[PDB]
Amino acid sequence: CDDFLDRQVPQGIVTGDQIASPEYVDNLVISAYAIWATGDDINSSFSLWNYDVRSDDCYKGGSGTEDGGVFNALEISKGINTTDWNINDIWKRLYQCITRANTALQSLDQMDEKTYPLKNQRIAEMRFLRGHAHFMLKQLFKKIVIVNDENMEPDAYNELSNTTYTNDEQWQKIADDFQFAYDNLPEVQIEKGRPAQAAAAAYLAKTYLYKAYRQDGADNALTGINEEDLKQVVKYTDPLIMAKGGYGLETDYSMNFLPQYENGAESVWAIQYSINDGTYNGNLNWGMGLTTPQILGCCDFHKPSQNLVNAFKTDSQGKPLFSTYDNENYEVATDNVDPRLFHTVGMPGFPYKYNEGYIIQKNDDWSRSKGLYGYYVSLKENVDPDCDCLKKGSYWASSLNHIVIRYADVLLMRAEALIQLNDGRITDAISLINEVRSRAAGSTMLIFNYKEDYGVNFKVTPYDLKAYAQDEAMKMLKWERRVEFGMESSRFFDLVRWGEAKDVINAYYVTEASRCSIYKNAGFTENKNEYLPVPFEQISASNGNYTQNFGW
Amino acid sequence: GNPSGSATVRIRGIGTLNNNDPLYIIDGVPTKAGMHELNGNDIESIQVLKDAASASIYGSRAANGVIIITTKQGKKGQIKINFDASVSASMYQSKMNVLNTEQYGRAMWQAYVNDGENPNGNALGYAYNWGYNADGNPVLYGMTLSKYLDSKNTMPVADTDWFDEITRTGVIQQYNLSVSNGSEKGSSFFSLGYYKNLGVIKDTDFDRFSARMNSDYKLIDDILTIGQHFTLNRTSEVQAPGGIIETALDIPSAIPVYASDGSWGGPVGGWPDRRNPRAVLEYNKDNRYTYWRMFGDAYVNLTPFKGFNLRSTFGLDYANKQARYFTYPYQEGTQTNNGKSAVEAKQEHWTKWMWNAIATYQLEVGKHRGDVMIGMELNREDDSHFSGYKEDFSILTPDYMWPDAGSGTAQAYGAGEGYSLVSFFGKMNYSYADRYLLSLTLRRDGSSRFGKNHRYATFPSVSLGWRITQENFMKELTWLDDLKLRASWGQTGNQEISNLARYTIYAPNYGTTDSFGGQSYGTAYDITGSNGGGVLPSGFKRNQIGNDNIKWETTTQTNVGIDFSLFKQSLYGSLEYYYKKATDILTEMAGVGVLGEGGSRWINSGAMKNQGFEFNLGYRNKTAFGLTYDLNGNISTYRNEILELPETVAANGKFGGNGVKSVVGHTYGAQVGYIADGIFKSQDEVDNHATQEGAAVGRIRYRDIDHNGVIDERDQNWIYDPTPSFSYGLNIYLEYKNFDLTMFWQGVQGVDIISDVKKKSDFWSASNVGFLNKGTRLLNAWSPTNPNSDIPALTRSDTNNEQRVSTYFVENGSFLKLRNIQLGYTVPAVISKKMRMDRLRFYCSAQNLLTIKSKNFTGEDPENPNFSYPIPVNITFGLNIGF
Amino acid sequence: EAKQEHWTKWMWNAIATYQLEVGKHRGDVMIGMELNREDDSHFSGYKEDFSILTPDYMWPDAGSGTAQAYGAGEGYSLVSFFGKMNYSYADRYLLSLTL
Amino acid sequence: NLGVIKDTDFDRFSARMNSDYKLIDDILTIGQHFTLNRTSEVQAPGGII
Repeated sequence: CDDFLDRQVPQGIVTGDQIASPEYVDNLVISAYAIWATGDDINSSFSLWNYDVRSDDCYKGGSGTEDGGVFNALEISKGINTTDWNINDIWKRLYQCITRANTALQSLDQMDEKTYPLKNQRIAEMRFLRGHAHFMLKQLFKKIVIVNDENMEPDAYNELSNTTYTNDEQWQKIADDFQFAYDNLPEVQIEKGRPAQAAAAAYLAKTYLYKAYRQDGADNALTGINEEDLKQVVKYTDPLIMAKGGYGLETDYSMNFLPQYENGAESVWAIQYSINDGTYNGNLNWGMGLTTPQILGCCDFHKPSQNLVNAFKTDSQGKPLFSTYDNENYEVATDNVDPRLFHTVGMPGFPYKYNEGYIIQKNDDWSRSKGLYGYYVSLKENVDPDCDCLKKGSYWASSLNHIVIRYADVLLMRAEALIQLNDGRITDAISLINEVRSRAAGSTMLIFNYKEDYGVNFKVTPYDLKAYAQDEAMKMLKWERRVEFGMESSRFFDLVRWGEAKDVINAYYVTEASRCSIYKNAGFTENKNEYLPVPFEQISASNGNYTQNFGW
Repeated sequence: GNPSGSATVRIRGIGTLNNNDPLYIIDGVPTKAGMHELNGNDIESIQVLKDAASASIYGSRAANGVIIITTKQGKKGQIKINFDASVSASMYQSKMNVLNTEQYGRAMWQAYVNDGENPNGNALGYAYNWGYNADGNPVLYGMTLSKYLDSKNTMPVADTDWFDEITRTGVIQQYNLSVSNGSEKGSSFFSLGYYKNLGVIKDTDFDRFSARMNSDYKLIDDILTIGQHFTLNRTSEVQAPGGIIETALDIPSAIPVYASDGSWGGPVGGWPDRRNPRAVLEYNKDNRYTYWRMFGDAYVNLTPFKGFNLRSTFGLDYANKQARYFTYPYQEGTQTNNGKSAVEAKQEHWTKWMWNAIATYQLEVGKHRGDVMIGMELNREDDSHFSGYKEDFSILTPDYMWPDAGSGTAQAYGAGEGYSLVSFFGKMNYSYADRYLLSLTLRRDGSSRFGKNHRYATFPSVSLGWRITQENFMKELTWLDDLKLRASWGQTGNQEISNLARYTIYAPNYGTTDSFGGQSYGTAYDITGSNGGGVLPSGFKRNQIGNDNIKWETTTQTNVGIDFSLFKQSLYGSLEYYYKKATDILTEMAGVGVLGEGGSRWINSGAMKNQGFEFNLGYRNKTAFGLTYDLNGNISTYRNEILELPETVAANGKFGGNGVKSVVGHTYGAQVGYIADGIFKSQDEVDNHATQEGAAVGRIRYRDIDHNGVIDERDQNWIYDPTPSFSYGLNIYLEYKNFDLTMFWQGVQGVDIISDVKKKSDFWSASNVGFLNKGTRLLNAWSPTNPNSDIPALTRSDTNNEQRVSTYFVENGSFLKLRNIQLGYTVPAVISKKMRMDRLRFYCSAQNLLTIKSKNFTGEDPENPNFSYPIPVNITFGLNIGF
Repeated sequence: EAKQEHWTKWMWNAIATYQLEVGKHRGDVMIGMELNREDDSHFSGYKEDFSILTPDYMWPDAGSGTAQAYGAGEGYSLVSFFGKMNYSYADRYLLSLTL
Repeated sequence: NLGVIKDTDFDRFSARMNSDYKLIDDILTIGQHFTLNRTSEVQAPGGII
């Protein structure tokens, strides 16, 4: 009676043989999409928002002094342990998204082209998500194990190493799926959630431009910069393929960071957060669950630094002060400023998210730490409290659809490609960064009524059409990337990409020791503190198949 | 002392890391759950098959030993009828002593003057008049309380006895009735029952109704026999809440049981957040459940020619359980459930049924007998449950709060499980001389939770025994009567693995359920950028991952035993020795790294081994005094070891040592901690000791093991193993003329326990929240005035880390307590026979009357030192009418 | 929807009959009381918007949509007293009275 | 029973135990009657004819 034994089916769940069936697809791809919106802790966001407080721009926003503890050890670059838990958490949280993308790809083998004409598009989307998470993890650790095959059994996930692939091979295996997405993605998707041709082009440009800066050995120091792939960089950023699809520059810098219109022309590929959508509290941005200040009740994390505010202050010519800015306290009432100051950071005596009833003061209701971190708030990821955006399921979160890739990003990367190629075509990159500066100048249409009641002066005067020096234009574009990408988790990775990161961080430490009390004892050693270390538990469990980062 | 009387049973010590309840068998049909709801008075014999070579026949699932129960039957030519009764009383004896308001103020003053801070600047309503003596020590002169507890004068102050407030004397009733029958062609039996228990803790109870019908009918010269066994119960228990003894210990005694009006009092300010326990018992009053249960059996016997029987039974086991759990709004100072009302209406269902067809043979030729039998078996379990939920009700009574009279949000739950089994077995017997006994079994079995690689499992067994006194070379030893050797070797292994151990579960998880912290592993993802509307698409996340090579947890157990009988059938008893070794224990391991979410694969690797002795004895002899005694007794011995544990599961300490030492080599559950050997009595202990972190005039010293100034985490050793030697018991029976006395004694010697009332009763600040009530042992702590106590000083903050595991929290758990003593009085012959009845009795008994312990235990009950349901003293005054 | 209903009745009665035969007359008088109690019930559940469509996946935990719950409860009681009589007097004239 | 209209049925299991025992010259008599059923019916919908 063997047939009596195979008669019971498990209840309330779906097992693992009908999950590979061709009719239960267009569920695993949405499941692989959904890990980016939900699936992160408030201590570890997928925007890489807490792992860059050591990047001369954030005071970590401590309510207490050591309430996170290991975050303060991360922001001081002294005393971080290999057995810390934030590192293992971000490792596991990226490999979960890798797991979902690989399971969706492994299910997408068994389809045909007779009734299903969208196999290439869905494989391109899943490969794009896998390559994006791998590119983020390579930004974090830079010595990681890459799984690329979809038909790999769980018996041999343990028997995998990261020393089998050196750095150019790892960047090429990251570039594989992005180039395959550029092969088979459509130009315009009707729904704004799915990526398009321009997103694959921008990520191929990112992967190639990080492949360009050669590493060549166990030391994480800069060597001879390769020029070979720069032709592919400038090929994969040509402006007609970004015009195809309508992805252009918006009218205001304060447009994309405003929830009354989410998807615009700068939104290349956003992360869709929503509210009142059937679930318990809504797919809200729970990663920024601590960034809201002391108006709503908690938790005043992630306050911007004074050095970024002094980097905003321009002169009466309309140009950034080249390393003569930190000597004086930047004040709008004295000299000319940049108008993106009021977009990114809220100053005392100014409306919070353009609300006249919430003028910022310096009392206890804007910082739980009295003078340990100052009185600053962030407006890049916070909204006004009269939103429907906010809902307090023990934490105040916004429904602003967070954007990872913008048109200004691919523009400045194209400018970096043209200046690093430097084969006669220098002045067109100067014209492009002049267009970006002119867009930044003609972007003020919301706070320009504050000249009467406060008294302000701002002007961004673009430069002329002349091929300048190489290093001068390098410093100009680095200043522009610093002033445009404030509080958007794109500073530390660019410092370690350019290589010159330890000296400027040590200069920030010795100039901010007088500003904060904790920064009096600081230090950033060479060739050890650039990347985060590989967590100890994975090395212990791998039985030596893994390896350690250099200097650890 | 739970009124349901449930019991945690282990046979031959601990056998497996996960679940190891034994397998009960009630009239052929098995069930692994119950026996505190079954009628415990229709009992004919209780075999306990402790072995594995004798219990290998009954199943793979007999790794933990099987307890064979049978029920009564009709005797030939009798029509008897009994009628039992009892009316009892339960009294409380094991109350932990707590400190009241004056000692609470004295302890607070002592802590604040050991700080040096002014004690009058406290948050509570206390006034201290004190000063400095000439010898430097502060002396408290006067202490004065306030009148109310807050400024608004809502709660008065009092001295409430909490363990006298939630405790009552609880009556216990009992009834019975039993009618039998029996002829040369049929038999019958028909019982009844009732048993009502009201617990010593207020507003908990239990009551069970019962019935039973048994019969059999043999038709044609014993070639056709049909019979049946049936049971029907109904239990109805109100359950005690979670942590009601600990809450009765925690709350300070100054809080009154009532407010200024009729509402309940509470900690209105400064006092720590602990709910009023009388309110917890008054609101958990009508969470009553109701549990029905049926059995079944229908065996059909058939003998074709002679000495050769057939059989075909059919079991049945149905049981449902209906509940309705309320929650209420409350308000006690700051303790408030925010005005929330709800009702959950659960329902569960179970169903089993078996079928088996054995066929035995029996032959006797020469001086040889044998019994061979073969047969198959079937099983199927079909469990279920579901639920409901509503919110925000208007009137607050247990009959208005049905889920239709609500307004708020609603939810629903439910699941379903399953099981199957099919097997084949066999047995043999042999004697050949009435000297050399031998038996061989073999059972091939395959369940529905085993992996796809192998369905059917095989379980062999060999057992042999041979007598001594029937050998003719031992006839010169005449005072001996019987002596039997025995030895056996079996191999069984259970299959209580999870139902989804081979399946690679995928689950939807839309995200409607709640997750704090924003983890929320959902599958919604709004596309088209709608940002609104509940019409989002859905998908599947992975729950866990299963291997296809799962396998049962096999144990290979040997045995060597010796029987004896002496002195014209007296001094009977046995002597056994055993050695078992389980070889494949299941441990679920987390998926390493790149496996991502859902890496929990169930694998089977691990091994334990147990060995020990058993020795029972009994002396029955009538003396010349006009008296008859009987003294049964038994002494056991137990020793455990874990052979090997696979991976880092041995490191973090799910089973044994607390994450700092490996468990492999030692026993199971052994904790590893520091060694505390005394107090810093003198001043020169700060430099006589070696580099202590927290060193004061209290602050117990920890010995160095490396002797290198080590107060690191490298000085822990194995301090506690819970497997005692020398467990024993003794039953004593007396028979004077027209009287009878039955006593009992039970105990165990050399037990270590981990007391957590000692942490509550020896330290002022060891728990998380402050100003909790304690136990009144710490009022005689160390002081400059009293240097003659081992209790450490009363500090306000945990300066030196005293909450570590250490030898200060290990007591001697050895005891010896009288379980019951019962005196009866049989009414004599002619006075009973004048009333047309057989036997009459008016007995009296009392349970748990006394206990004796060691010096090394400052507590109240050596069985359960922690916060469980207490053990009360019963006193019974019953009778036994027998017609 | 996962319904569930429950019913429960129980009675108790204690009659006491008498029987006599003298001459050519027989009679049977009996008296007794009676009790009753009915305790009905039901409840339910509801879920919505399931993914796979089979009778074993569609348990109320594998859903996503809105949910409801129902339930009620009823009752009854009774208590009475009765009586009966018989008569024949000749095996000719039968008579019976109840109340 | 399997109905003439498709996909409707009915099935019933049953049991019964009856007994009585008279003890002392018919002055004491205890008896009982017990039944136990299980029916399982798939119902025809409303307005299928």
